[PDB]
Amino acid sequence: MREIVHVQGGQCGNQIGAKFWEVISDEHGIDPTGTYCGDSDLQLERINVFYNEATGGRFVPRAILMDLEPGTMDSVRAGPFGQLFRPDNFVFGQTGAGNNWAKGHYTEGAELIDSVLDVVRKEAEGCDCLQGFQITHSLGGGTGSGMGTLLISKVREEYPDRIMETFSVFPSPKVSDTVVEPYNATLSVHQLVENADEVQVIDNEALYDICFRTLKLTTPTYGDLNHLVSAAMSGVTCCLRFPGQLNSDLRKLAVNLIPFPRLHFFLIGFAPLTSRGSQQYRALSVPELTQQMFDAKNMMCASDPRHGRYLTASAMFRGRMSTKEVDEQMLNVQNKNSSYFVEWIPNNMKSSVCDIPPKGLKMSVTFVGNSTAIQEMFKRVSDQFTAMFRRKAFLHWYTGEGMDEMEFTEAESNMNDLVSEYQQYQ
Amino acid sequence: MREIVHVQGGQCGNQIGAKFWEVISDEHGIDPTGTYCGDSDLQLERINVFYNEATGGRFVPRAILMDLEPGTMDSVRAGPFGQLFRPDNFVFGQTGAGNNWAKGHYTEGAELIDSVLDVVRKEAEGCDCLQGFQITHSLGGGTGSGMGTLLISKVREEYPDRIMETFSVFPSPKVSDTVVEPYNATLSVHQLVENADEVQVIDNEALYDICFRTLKLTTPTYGDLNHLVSAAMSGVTCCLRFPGQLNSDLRKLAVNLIPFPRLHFFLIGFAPLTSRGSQQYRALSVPELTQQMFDAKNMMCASDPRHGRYLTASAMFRGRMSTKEVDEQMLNVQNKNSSYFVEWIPNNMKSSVCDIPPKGLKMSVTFVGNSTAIQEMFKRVSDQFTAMFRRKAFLHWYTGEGMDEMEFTEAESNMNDLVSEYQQYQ
Amino acid sequence: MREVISIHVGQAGIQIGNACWELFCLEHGIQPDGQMPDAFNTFFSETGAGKHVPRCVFLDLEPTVVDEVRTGTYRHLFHPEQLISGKEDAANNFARGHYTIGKEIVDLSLDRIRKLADNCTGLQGFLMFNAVGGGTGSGLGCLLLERLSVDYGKKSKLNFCSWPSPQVSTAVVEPYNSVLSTHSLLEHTDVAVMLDNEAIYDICRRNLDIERPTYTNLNRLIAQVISSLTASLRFDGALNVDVTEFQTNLVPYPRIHFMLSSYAPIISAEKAYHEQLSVAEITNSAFEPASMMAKCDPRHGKYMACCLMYRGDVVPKDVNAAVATIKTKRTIQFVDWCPTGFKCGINYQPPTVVPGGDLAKVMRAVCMISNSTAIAEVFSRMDHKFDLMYAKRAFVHWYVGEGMEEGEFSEAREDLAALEKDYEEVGI
Repeated sequence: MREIVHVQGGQCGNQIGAKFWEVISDEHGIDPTGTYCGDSDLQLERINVFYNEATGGRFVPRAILMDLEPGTMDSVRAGPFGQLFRPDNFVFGQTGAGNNWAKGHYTEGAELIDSVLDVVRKEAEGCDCLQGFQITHSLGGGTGSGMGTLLISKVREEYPDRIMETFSVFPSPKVSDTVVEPYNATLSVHQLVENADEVQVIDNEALYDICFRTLKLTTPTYGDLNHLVSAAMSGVTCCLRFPGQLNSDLRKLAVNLIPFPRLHFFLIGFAPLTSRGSQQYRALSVPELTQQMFDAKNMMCASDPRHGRYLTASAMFRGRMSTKEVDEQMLNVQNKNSSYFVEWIPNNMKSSVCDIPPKGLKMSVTFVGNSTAIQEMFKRVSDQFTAMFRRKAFLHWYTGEGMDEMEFTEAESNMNDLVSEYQQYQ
Repeated sequence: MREIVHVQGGQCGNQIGAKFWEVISDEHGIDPTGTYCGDSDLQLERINVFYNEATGGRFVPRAILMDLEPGTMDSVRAGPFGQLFRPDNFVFGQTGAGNNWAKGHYTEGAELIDSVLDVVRKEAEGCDCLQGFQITHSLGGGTGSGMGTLLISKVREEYPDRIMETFSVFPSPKVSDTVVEPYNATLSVHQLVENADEVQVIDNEALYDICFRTLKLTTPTYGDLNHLVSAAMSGVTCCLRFPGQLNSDLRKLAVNLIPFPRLHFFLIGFAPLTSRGSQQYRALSVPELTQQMFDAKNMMCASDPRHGRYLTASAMFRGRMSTKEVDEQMLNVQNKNSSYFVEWIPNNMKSSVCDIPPKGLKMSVTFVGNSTAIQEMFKRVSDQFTAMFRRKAFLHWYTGEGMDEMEFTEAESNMNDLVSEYQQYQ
Repeated sequence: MREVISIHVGQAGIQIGNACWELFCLEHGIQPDGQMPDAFNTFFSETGAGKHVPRCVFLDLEPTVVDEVRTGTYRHLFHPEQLISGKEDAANNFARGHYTIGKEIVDLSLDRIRKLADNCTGLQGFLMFNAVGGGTGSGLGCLLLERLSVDYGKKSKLNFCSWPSPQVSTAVVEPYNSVLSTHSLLEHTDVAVMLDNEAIYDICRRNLDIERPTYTNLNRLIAQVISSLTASLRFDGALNVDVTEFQTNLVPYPRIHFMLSSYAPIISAEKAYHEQLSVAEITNSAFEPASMMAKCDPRHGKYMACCLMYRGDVVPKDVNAAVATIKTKRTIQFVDWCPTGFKCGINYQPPTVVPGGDLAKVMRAVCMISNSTAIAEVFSRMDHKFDLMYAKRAFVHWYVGEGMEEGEFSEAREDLAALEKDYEEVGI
């Protein structure tokens, strides 16, 4: 049937992807020892989308784990749900790209891409017929942003017509670590706009807002932050795995929410999100869900969507629920917030209802939006890039690994036009 | 019935042949003491192809063990399955050809060939009509390459119309023992291109590659390498010893692989070959057999087959398997990888199905293919030969011992003609 | 059956042979009496009730060093007429070893060799141990090898010359004896292996950390090389190598048979504590240019043919992995006309350690014997010494009055000049 190959790069990608193999595992009822528990058909009917039979009855993930240091790979296997992965799907690096995009893409990644592309082809061609690939990485780092974006370029050359759905976590708006942020971001984006089908952006500053103001957690760990992003990452592909009244895939979302091929950067949100105390107190309804969904404080992107217009937007609902209140509230929000939607696409909203909610809720929604308010990220990274490039700061490691100055000018130009083409339709 | 007379020459040939008789005795159910156990008709009905009754009910191999140095024959006798061979079939030498093809062929080979040829005629004339002869030897040594190729010349003069299959190991490409390899190899090939019906090439370095990357065996000894070659040796001759849906003996393979008499050099492959860890993960089916058999990674010759075209190839399947997937997968491999097969031959592939798999497996296949990518090996030996011959290096050990200068020039001319005949078809 | 005959000529030959036969006795577990409480047939014969006598001859012109063997611990191990001693020393004179006093003992020596070699056919070859710096080792060494070439024609003849050092000499007339010997062992030997004393001095200083070694420490190390050479004759192995195998595999031209040897590891008992003796690193230390056993740095030559003897817990895949790294290492240089330049041989039996010695028990070892063009300098260096001394005829009257003619100096010099030009022509 349909299978998604999940491909993980970098320390950030592997800690985010460890929680995908936690949240998908318990939603499909897979024991970390491999076996199944939970005695229901509906989890087991459509399991080949993420798992493979191993003729022992155990299920091994279709996951490709790639990093340039073994340190985060030690963390993955030691933890819970760490025995699940096949060890041959692990591929190691020994040296480590020290937050250098150049040695992630050109120098150190060159000897490792031959190995990791071999493992992806064993998984890809090994099935009947593949649907698509999904990637988790960073843009700020070296081994996520360098080797992960090289893999996207290499796999697109082999499989041009399959979809690509990628989580890249962006540089932070206010305060950011890893002083070469704009060199890693801008260099990655100009190859990511030409080789990725859908990219939905996550910000660490956005997740700090969510966990403070909505979740009301006093001490949010990256264990908790990655769990929240993994919840939304289940939600976008949930409707492939469980039946529903109105079905949707990633290709359903792909044809619908990207109007022109250049602009395919998305916002993610999740609802419901209430603290531990207020599980018993909140009335779980579709009208309250849509109010939480159209809020900047629910968004996992550190932008204000009210400063621009939602070009196209989509809501993947989950749970045994009435479709009128799904449909009429989506009409209600389009009539009320006239100025927050674009005019020349009438009825911008996509709804899809999948019948099986995530574990522990009774109804949930996962929200994607193609907004033109994403200009705040691209302008903020570009002027940080332009400031640091004018007097040639930190260039000599990237020139030292075999780039030129001309590729930097192209990288700025390719992303500066992306800023203008959002502004054209605002 | 039909019989194979086995001739085992050199130290390499004796310990490859010692483990050959281990695997054939195991599959026919012969105790190392010579008795039978297993109480099944299919093992025992065709046993005269490799064994002889000894009027005490024990079975003795039709093997002639031949060496110039008494070391390695003592090792074969002392080991397991060493009491199986007839003591008269051992023909010792005293002096030893010190990696000199001259003393293997002309001077010290001559005084022992009368002794070994008596024993071969005793075995050959003993039956109703024999089918052919199979020789295991080495071409980088003295007593395998010199005296073994002399025996080929003498037996082709006596029995001209019988088949003659050779399992010969060649010099390894990259790092290689016995510094006069190209002298021994080139002088042995021109004596083997005119007098052998089918020659199947093995490299040690290809076997090391198999045991590292497929078998995942950490410390492969020569016991393990010989076990792999013995598996392929049994797979060529399955149809003689066991029934099947589509039988194929050695002459069936000869008429169906070699279009012109000069080109008879074959690549050998075996499938399945999986590690202990990955044994329990795999679906052991006919589509999986055909994918593993068409790898450069699986072939037991150090010649990359994708650099040439398969002129003609054959696959001897074993087990209870369905014959349309035997047919359709062989069609599938011709159609999809269409560039690797030659155009002026329609339907290049030969299939045979035997019903008895090797012990402990459910289905297996042996691949014998006539590829023009074996040009790469003959060029590597020829340029190494021309490197040394121009400077007259190491020549006085050969020229002083009873050959002439003109035989070297003939050897290079005959092997350069073999290179030219391959080149005209690619 | 298949056996090899050892000849020890001179004081150096005898003392090296004392260490060599101590190692052979201990590895086969025969006691100094000669009887153990048939693979080892290549070095010991059979005398009746379980008892074994070595296949060797000891030759010396002084009685001193052979009578000291006769009164030692190994009185009854050796046959009494395998230890031949004359009456007066050759006294550092090449001419004395051939023409004066040498002829009286060679006839008795050939009688012993003939009786010891005609027990079987399939005699594998001869090993000679001698010093070219001396009188009897150099002079009588040539006379025996001329006699052996006439009788036993096609048999392989390996020579182990304890070559004079560049710096340390222990003789002043040794440039004369060395040039005269090299002329006359060129047409009599099949394979000559060069051992230098100060090379083993420096090895034992850095590797064994023995600051003040003696000849008895040197001879143990020489004995380990010979044991590793002939291990394949004695023990069963994955890939065996013969004595006759070396001449087909190592010597590309008839005149070029002068080599350079190495052994690794040489590690002390304290030094073994901290170290994994991997197949990769014992082969790296073998090619490590400071760790030669001949004092000729092989950076100023090109390797021509190389033979590696692995011994012990050695898997064949790690041999292939280790030798591939050596070939790709670009500071090791090979000659253009020899693209494949290796013979590997692997044996099962680990090296045996002598109790109270200085080596440690090791699981695996390598003995490497190579032909290189770096031997050109060791012949040029004596040639510089020889011209500097012969130019005004120092020490000549000892030689010419002793029975040879003036002119054999000139003939030997031009032969060495021919050999130097031969090494230069092969490198280009």
